[PDB]
Amino acid sequence: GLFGAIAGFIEGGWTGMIDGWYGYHHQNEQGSGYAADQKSTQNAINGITNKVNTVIEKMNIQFTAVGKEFNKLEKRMENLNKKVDDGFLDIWTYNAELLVLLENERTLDFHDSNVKNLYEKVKSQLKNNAKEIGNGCFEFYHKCDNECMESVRNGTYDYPKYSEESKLNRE
Amino acid sequence: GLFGAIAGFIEGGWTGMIDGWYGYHHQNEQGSGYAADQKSTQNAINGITNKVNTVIEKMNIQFTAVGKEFNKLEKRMENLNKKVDDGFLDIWTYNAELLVLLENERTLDFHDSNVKNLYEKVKSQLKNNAKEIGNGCFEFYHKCDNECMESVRNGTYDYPKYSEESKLNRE
Amino acid sequence: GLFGAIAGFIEGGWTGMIDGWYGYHHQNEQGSGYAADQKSTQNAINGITNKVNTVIEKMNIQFTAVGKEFNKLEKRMENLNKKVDDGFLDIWTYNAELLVLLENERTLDFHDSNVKNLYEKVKSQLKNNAKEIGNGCFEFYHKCDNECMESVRNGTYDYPKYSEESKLNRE
Amino acid sequence: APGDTICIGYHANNSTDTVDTVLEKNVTVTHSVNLLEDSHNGKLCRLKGIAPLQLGKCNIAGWLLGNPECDPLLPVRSWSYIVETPNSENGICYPGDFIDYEELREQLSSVSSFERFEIFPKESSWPNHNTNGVTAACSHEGKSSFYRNLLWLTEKEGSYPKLKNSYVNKKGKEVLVLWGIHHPPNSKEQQNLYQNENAYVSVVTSNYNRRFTPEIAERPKVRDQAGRMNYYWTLLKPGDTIIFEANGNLIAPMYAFALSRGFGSGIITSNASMHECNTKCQTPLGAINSSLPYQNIHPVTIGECPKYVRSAKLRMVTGLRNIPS
Amino acid sequence: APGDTICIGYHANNSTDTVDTVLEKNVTVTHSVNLLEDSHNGKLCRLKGIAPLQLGKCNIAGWLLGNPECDPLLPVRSWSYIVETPNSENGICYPGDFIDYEELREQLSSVSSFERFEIFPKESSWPNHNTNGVTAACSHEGKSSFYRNLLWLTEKEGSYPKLKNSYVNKKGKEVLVLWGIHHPPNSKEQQNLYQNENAYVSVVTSNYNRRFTPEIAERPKVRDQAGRMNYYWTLLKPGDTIIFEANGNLIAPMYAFALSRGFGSGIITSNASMHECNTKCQTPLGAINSSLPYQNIHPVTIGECPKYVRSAKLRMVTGLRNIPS
Amino acid sequence: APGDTICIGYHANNSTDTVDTVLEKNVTVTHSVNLLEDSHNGKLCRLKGIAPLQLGKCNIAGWLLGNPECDPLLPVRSWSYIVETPNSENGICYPGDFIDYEELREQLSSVSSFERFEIFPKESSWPNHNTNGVTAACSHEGKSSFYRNLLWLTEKEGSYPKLKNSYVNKKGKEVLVLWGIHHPPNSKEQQNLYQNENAYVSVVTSNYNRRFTPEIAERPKVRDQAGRMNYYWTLLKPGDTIIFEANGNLIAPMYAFALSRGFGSGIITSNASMHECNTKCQTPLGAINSSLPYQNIHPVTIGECPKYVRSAKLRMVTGLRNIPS
Ligand SMILES: CN(C)[C@H]1CCN([S@@](=O)(F)=Nc2cc(Cl)c(C(=O)N3CCO[C@@H](c4ccccc4)C3)c(Cl)c2)C1
Ligand SMILES: CN(C)[C@H]1CCN([S@@](=O)(F)=Nc2cc(Cl)c(C(=O)N3CCO[C@@H](c4ccccc4)C3)c(Cl)c2)C1
Ligand SMILES: CN(C)[C@H]1CCN([S@@](=O)(F)=Nc2cc(Cl)c(C(=O)N3CCO[C@@H](c4ccccc4)C3)c(Cl)c2)C1
Ligand SMILES: *[C@@H]1O[C@H](CO)[C@@H](O[C@@H]2O[C@H](CO)[C@@H](O)[C@H](O)[C@H]2NC(C)=O)[C@H](O)[C@H]1NC(C)=O
Ligand SMILES: *[C@@H]1O[C@H](CO)[C@@H](O[C@@H]2O[C@H](CO)[C@@H](O)[C@H](O)[C@H]2NC(C)=O)[C@H](O)[C@H]1NC(C)=O
Ligand SMILES: *[C@@H]1O[C@H](CO)[C@@H](O[C@@H]2O[C@H](CO)[C@@H](O)[C@H](O)[C@H]2NC(C)=O)[C@H](O)[C@H]1NC(C)=O
Ligand SMILES: *[C@@H]1O[C@H](CO)[C@@H](O)[C@H](O)[C@H]1NC(C)=O
Ligand SMILES: *[C@@H]1O[C@H](CO)[C@@H](O)[C@H](O)[C@H]1NC(C)=O
Ligand SMILES: *[C@@H]1O[C@H](CO)[C@@H](O)[C@H](O)[C@H]1NC(C)=O
Ligand SMILES: *[C@@H]1O[C@H](CO)[C@@H](O)[C@H](O)[C@H]1NC(C)=O
Ligand SMILES: *[C@@H]1O[C@H](CO)[C@@H](O)[C@H](O)[C@H]1NC(C)=O
Ligand SMILES: *[C@@H]1O[C@H](CO)[C@@H](O)[C@H](O)[C@H]1NC(C)=O
Ligand SMILES: *[C@@H]1O[C@H](CO)[C@@H](O)[C@H](O)[C@H]1NC(C)=O
Ligand SMILES: *[C@@H]1O[C@H](CO)[C@@H](O)[C@H](O)[C@H]1NC(C)=O
Ligand SMILES: *[C@@H]1O[C@H](CO)[C@@H](O)[C@H](O)[C@H]1NC(C)=O
Repeated sequence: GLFGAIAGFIEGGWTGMIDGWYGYHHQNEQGSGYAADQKSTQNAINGITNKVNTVIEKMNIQFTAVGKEFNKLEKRMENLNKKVDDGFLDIWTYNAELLVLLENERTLDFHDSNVKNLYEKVKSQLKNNAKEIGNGCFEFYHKCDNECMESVRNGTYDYPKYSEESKLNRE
Repeated sequence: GLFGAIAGFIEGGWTGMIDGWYGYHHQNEQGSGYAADQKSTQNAINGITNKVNTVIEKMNIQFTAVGKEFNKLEKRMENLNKKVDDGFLDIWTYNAELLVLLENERTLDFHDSNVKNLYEKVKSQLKNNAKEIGNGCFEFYHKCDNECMESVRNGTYDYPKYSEESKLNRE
Repeated sequence: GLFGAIAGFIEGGWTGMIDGWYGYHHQNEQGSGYAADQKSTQNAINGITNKVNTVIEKMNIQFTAVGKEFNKLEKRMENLNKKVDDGFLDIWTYNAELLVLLENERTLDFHDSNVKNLYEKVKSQLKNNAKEIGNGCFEFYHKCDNECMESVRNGTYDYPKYSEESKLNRE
Repeated sequence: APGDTICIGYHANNSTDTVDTVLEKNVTVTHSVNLLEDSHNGKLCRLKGIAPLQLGKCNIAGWLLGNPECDPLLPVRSWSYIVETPNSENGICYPGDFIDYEELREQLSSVSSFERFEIFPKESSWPNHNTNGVTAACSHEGKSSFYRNLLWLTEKEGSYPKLKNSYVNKKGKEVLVLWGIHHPPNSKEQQNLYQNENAYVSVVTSNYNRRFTPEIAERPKVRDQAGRMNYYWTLLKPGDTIIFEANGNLIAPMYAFALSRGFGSGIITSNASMHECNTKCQTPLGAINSSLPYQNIHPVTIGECPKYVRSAKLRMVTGLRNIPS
Repeated sequence: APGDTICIGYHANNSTDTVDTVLEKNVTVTHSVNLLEDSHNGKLCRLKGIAPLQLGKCNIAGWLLGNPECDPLLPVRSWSYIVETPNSENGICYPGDFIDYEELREQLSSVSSFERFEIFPKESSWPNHNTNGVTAACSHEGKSSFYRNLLWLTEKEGSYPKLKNSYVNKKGKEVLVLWGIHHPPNSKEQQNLYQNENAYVSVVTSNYNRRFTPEIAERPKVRDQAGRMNYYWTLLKPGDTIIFEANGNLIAPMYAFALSRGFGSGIITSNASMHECNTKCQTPLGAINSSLPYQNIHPVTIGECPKYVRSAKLRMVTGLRNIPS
Repeated sequence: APGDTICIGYHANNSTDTVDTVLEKNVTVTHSVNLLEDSHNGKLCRLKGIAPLQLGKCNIAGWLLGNPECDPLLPVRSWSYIVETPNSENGICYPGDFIDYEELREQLSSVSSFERFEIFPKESSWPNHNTNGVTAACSHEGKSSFYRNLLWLTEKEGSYPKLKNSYVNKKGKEVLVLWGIHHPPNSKEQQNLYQNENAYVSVVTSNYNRRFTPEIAERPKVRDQAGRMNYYWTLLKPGDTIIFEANGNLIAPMYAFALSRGFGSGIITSNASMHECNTKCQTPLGAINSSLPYQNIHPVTIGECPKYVRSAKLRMVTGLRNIPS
């Protein structure tokens, strides 16, 4: 994608994460499991919902539109009516398909941007207390329990708390 | 935003910076103050100005457009005229609103990209002579005066000049 | 650009690289030369080709469209016909120019994103076995021959193989 | 042990939905929304609680003139749209021209109700004139008949007196008056029916003023008739008077229609059948129950409908690129 | 001491402007540009230095025929657009049909100037005919009158001679000629005014050729008149000749209009008043002074105007998301 | 030694192509695609292997009536579009009105072929009538002549018998019949040619029914003619009969056209010349050989053409920003 996260340095998606679009997978001595990031997932839901509603709202309700009749001496007016109907139909078909195509590319990139931002948010939180082992994973230089994992999942990781430990393992 | 800078890892904007859209705030022994980046601010002005003018230029001047009259035996032609007028009005209202909406999202992301690029430009200049203290700030590992600050604001930071000092403070 | 690579931290393009849009330039004891990245170049070709074909396909074939004649007592119908023809012409000219402009900005950013992703892909492969010397170049902390260079150009760089050497030169 | 790890990832599932983008087609994604409606119930339904007017075997011309082969409707009807069957076997049955017929159709497109009433009672309005004229062109149960809303005036006892009849519109709504003009194929028939050669018909209102004269000539037979009947109409405003004056050839009105105006109506041709259903959107193929913005069912729509497009598919992605591997 | 610091940031201010995007609505931003014009001065102005033609109490039909209740304009006028008041109490005053009236309106939409001149002088062109005919339908100051541009020809001393009058267009521009045809309600009035029963009117030019015959019938009274006057017109090309021939019922032209063609003009209905102002863009609600591309004031525009849209707001963001906290 | 290096970069070349974007104009790029076609061969070509119908000096009216100054075409022609030269010096040569002329043009826009045949043979269909009438208005080689498809019927030996002629359409296709009505400028000429004052012309089919009467008046001379000839037409359906009845003033049909319907045709005005070439797209300026979606050559198109736009340039970028420095 455009931001290099989805189908990029994070190769695949997680079937085990059913709660949200983005989230975390942890592995410590207490166990392992998936956990979605509610803040970023909820934000992406609202924007896309407004985005869907925007497309539907821009299209007005099609009120009654019927054919008309012309006698054998009104072929010019009949053809003008056909030219009007076809012309408007040509434009609206062009607008509908193009808007969906253009907006679909934007949605995929919007998700791609969100994954990278979430990955970068954790990276700046951990600093050198963990190491980037690729594929969007961090290997901690210190013991990190469920309480510590939760502090990474939200934005309250205490870097000075584990810095002294992490330096020793990093050596 | 899309690039994670505005309303992202730089949480807020500066009311004290009145010169430009983007810039720097410095703190050394000589004092402190705000300073806009003229190069990136001027570039963003020109692009957005061309972008505004592009939208206005694409809309042609609406020359004279008035109503027409039809007698009681020309209801078909009258309705066709109404169908034409309403149809064109439907399309132009749809085009105007959608273009503004689509372009507004692009402008916000364009500013978001510019902030990140400016932040990344300074980061590659400083390298390890300073430390990322978060919120878009760098803490120097060396004394940096007004002349040194100006060298960061433009693209002429001398990394070897302060590398030996910075290594000692970094220890 | 939007992603900061083209006309950004990689200042210029390579006239010596004729094979592809993106690629590598290497310098070791065996010589030097240009080499395009076939994977990312081919991917960008296919997307842009589909993108060009999408624009052409959305425009239907213009079938026969000719003028009509009206007598001296049909000026109203003649003006309505002119209003229809001009109105449709106004819309299609607006659509064609705007779509090209909007899509041109997307293409330039799409190339800009690709260069950054390729640069970031190599950076995560090399880690600290090389140093970012700016302008999109990496200076190896170890001897890297043609076989080693090819392993960087594809995605099979063996970091543990040269880590011990690189640490000594990095000291 | 390698140590404790944290990982950033994105959702995937078993969805097989695909969308197209500008850069790449046929992208499997986790979630998507269809925006194109293609389903209808295949029935003719009531619109906003109001049933349409089904003319059955008649077209507009056949119903307005009162073709005897069509089942007569109730004297008062109210509808939301008008349905004509594709095979309207009954229209004009005596050959001729229906002047401004198409304009009258567009007038009826904004009509919500009619009342059929005797503007000129048969046995009260035409003394000294025979009113029993029929023709094999408009047959009914194998016998010659005539329009239910018109009266063929002919000579009575060797004479056709100059008639002068008028009606004042006291219904409070516009009244649609239809009449015909007969053109015999030879002057011998002109005398036999109307006893005058220089016959004429005059119809006047406050805003209508026209005079008709017979044109006599041999013509090709149409429906076994070499004569022609030209049909005319006008809308009589509330409080206005229509005056008929003739000394021959007038196919006099007998019934007229008091009309009410409405919104959102129209005339459609449908093969479908009436059902006990209600819809906010009706097409000649069927009724649509959708909040989607687009539809590719039919361009002819009645009510509140999605916009018709030629597209085969319009799917907007909401989720991510689906990579369950 | 922590040490010296450098920081990257973005501008913020006290702006309260909001814009909408596809992903999110009501975004407060630092800078923005309004693209939708909604302000007008509420006056009728000169267009590119040229004043419009205000018909006052008359509509087009009332001015062209010369309704006596309307203030007469100067013999020569030049304008940029035509204004009709919403309450045009004066139009056709003798009941009848104005044939091709709408087409004549569209012709006048491209006319920039007129000269009113006597095509057929009153006391020179019609000897042996009475020209003083008036009617209570076209009243003036409580007394019966007639159109200022037409002449009611009647019998003189028991006879109505066959008139033959012609005019050669030597003005160098197209000349608009209007005339009427009177239809008495009974043949007794036909003899009293025109002394002939089989009357006719002939009007011919190089490209116009029409014949008119009276149609006599009792009609409902309109404006206390059971007779009817049908009004006709044609455009006489430069150098062409128009010939009038009649033996009754001709409402002869007396004044005609030499017309100049123009661009960008039109006919609008406005309640607004003329003011000493100049504009490049005029609407029935008022004049617009704007370089913005869109406007939601009115779809009817004269001159160089922004494109009308139904939108309530069109604001484009130029600055950043405003975060002064 | 500094050590071994690897670098990431992008392509550049000597291209000078420029495109515009929303943020910035005149961007030099490495690769691009032109989408706007502006080249044509400047010739009139065959369309899908079928040559157009070139009328030469005639317009539609001149060819259909058979103006004698135009080179006669083959009795059978088939074409893909119709070409009229900008200077059509030959149209209607006897002054008059061509009723519904524009409607007949639109009918011919869907016609693919004609067969010209003698509907009423000259020396077989009109006994007791003179058929040699000519006029200086329609001259040929300096001598008076007449339309090639019509016949001026006049009196023979002091009398004009009431003619009654009919034709049954047995061609299996629609047949276009044209006739004229002559209007003498004075009653003296009416007797000299037609021997009757109350003359009339009757033309009837299954769906056509019209009667014509001469209108006699002095008129301005047009092409040195004070008389007028009104031209009329109708389309005779397969198997139908047309009956002509007159006792004067009928300009009888002599030749008629059996027509075949087609698709994608039309009438265009072109200064260009026919060439031995084939194209899928033809404009009045020339033929287009392009697979591009847009063109700024001409809005009038025949065949399968790019969409006309007013743009001067439409270039889509495919490569990168070109930075060879
Ligand atoms: C048809 N119309 C009447 C319109 C009218 C308005 N829209 S609407 O905006 F609500 N549409 C949608 C908008 C969206 Cl965001 C989504 C969507 O991806 N998910 C919504 C639920 O959490 C997502 C999820 C993530 C991870 C795991 C599980 C689940 C899935 C969908 Cl499926 C539809 C419909
Ligand atoms: C109405 N029309 C006739 C059109 C016709 C053309 N446009 S035009 O392109 F010039 N519009 C604008 C274009 C822009 Cl970039 C801006 C804009 O954000 N700033 C411009 C001044 O420095 C910015 C600034 C930054 C930081 C601190 C202080 C100031 C603010 C604005 Cl306010 C308007 C108007
Ligand atoms: C006119 N129409 C009929 C349409 C119909 C469809 N299109 S089409 O999509 F094929 N157009 C193009 C699409 C593209 Cl990607 C390109 C393009 O940049 N390169 C294609 C070849 O490798 C690129 C290259 C890179 C580096 C070095 C050398 C070369 C150049 C071009 Cl020049 C055209 C044309
Ligand atoms: C972020 O996550 C951390 C980790 O759990 C939360 O901090 C703990 O919250 C629990 C509440 O159940 C307390 O019992 C612990 O003492 C807290 N530990 C620390 C180190 O603070 C924190 O509250 C979360 N922040 C939120 C949800 O805003
Ligand atoms: C970038 O900023 C630096 C820091 O001020 C500028 O370098 C100094 O410029 C002043 C000119 O007033 C000289 O007196 C100093 O001697 C310069 N110092 C050094 C270390 O060069 C530099 O000129 C600026 N570059 C620009 C503006 O392009
Ligand atoms: C990626 O590049 C490396 C470097 O050349 C390839 O590995 C070598 O491939 C050659 C084949 O010619 C072998 O002879 C060498 O022994 C390989 N060396 C190593 C260290 O594996 C590798 O095959 C490439 N991968 C691809 C093309 O998928
Ligand atoms: C996905 O799995 C669910 C099981 O919950 C099943 O009901 C559904 O049909 C599956 N869909 C596809 C497309 O396989
Ligand atoms: C679209 O993708 C699906 C999943 O890979 C595949 O089954 C299908 O055939 C594709 N459609 C095409 C290539 O037209
Ligand atoms: C129309 O759709 C709504 C929305 O689901 C549904 O509740 C209702 O039953 C439907 N009515 C029909 C199908 O008649
Ligand atoms: C912003 O502050 C300025 C003071 O310079 C004041 O004039 C202006 O009205 C303020 N605007 C808003 C929206 O508060
Ligand atoms: C838009 O945002 C402003 C500022 O927060 C707020 O005052 C206003 O009420 C909002 N409008 C809405 C929510 O409609
Ligand atoms: C029209 O707008 C311009 C631009 O500000 C202004 O200078 C001029 O005075 C205005 N004219 C009016 C309001 O009549
Ligand atoms: C680029 O160089 C090639 C040489 O291969 C030459 O043929 C071509 O004309 C040049 N184009 C431009 C724009 O200089
Ligand atoms: C566009 O750019 C080219 C290359 O720099 C230049 O030669 C040309 O003059 C430019 N066109 C303009 C500025 O209109
Ligand atoms: C039309 O264009 C095609 C595509 O290049 C070409 O092969 C053909 O020769 C052209 N025909 C002409 C110019 O007549």
